[PDB]
Amino acid sequence: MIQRTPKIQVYSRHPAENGKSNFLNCYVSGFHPSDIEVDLLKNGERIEKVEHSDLSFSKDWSFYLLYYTEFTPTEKDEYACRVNHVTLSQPKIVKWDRDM
Amino acid sequence: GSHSMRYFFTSVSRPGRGEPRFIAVGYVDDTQFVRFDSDAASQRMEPRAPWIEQEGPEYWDGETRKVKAHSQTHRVDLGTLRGCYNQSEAGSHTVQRMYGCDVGSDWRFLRGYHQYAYDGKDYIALKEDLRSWTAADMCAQTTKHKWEAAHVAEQLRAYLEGTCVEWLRRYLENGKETLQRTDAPKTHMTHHAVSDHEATLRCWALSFYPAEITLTWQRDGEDQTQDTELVETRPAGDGTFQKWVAVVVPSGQEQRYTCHVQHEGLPKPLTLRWE
Ligand code: MET
Ligand code: MET
Ligand SMILES: [Cl-]
Repeated sequence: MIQRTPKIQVYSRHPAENGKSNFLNCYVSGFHPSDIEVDLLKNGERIEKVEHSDLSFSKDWSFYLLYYTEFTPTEKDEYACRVNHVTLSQPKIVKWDRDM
Repeated sequence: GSHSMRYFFTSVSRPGRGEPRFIAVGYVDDTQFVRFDSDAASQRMEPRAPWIEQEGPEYWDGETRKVKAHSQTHRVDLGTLRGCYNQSEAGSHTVQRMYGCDVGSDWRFLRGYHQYAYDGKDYIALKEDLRSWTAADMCAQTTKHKWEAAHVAEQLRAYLEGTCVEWLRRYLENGKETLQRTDAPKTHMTHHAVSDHEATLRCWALSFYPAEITLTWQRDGEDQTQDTELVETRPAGDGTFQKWVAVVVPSGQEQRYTCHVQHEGLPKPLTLRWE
């Protein structure tokens, strides 16, 4: 069967400022088939409030989803996105890097 | 600006774990406005953009009836396709369908689409003339025979050129504050030293609408697309989009590298420099 690997992007909605409420995004695109697991992590723990977009796909038929939550960037809290898919041997964790 | 309306349907078999999952979404340009999810409690077509909320009960009942009818045809399609490809009953498979219409700046018909995939591969598509089909594999040619004999293309063409365009016009008007806007990208480049001898240059476009944009790097005026890391254009969450493009360069050569941004919000193509 066709399988395509998710392309994972973890980023803030707005330029981050410590102590200032913002939105944390994990955008996963280009995957097939559609079954995927996506978590946002704060200090390695799953964020339970996370919302996601309704399943859609691109002209090449690959799927995309946005996972998002409110968050407050700080000096010491670590944010990440963890993704699992049939194409990945084990979950892939991508850390948020605010200095990109 | 040109505009589109598209519906995207995804049907996934899950043998022994329920009836197939069915998800439908509707978009105008890059803005989602409705959804259906067969696993959700409501069993209704639901609003996903503020400007569709105003539609009356005939609308929600009608779209609900249509989307359920489409879920049922795709449920039976999963069986037809498993049979044709002689696939096991145990495995999960995917049917996708996309259709809709494009109009120009003047809201007149440009093009229509109606096309299908099975397990992530093109299956059958209506050609641009809306009169003929593209079907590569033999299973899809069988479908094509059936759809030719049933004059399916003619029915689809009538929707795409007529009703589709009417709905697109209504939504664009109801949603005009959102949909008929341009937000020019806020652009900048970042520099980060990866080591003592190389640096990552990243060219940013933020808070732009619509999604179409071009970001490219040049080195002394020579296009660097082969050496550039270009990420997929991504939603900010607020109805604007973001994108970046990066090159890794030898430290000290930054002044040779320029980023070029094209967007309909920009009066002129922008060049960003290190200077
Ligand atoms: C959401 S199912 C109905 C989609 C579209 N409005 C149609 O008439 O085909
Ligand atoms: C790609 S789903 C369409 C299959 C079609 N209904 C058939 O019976 O051949
Ligand atoms: Cl598919």
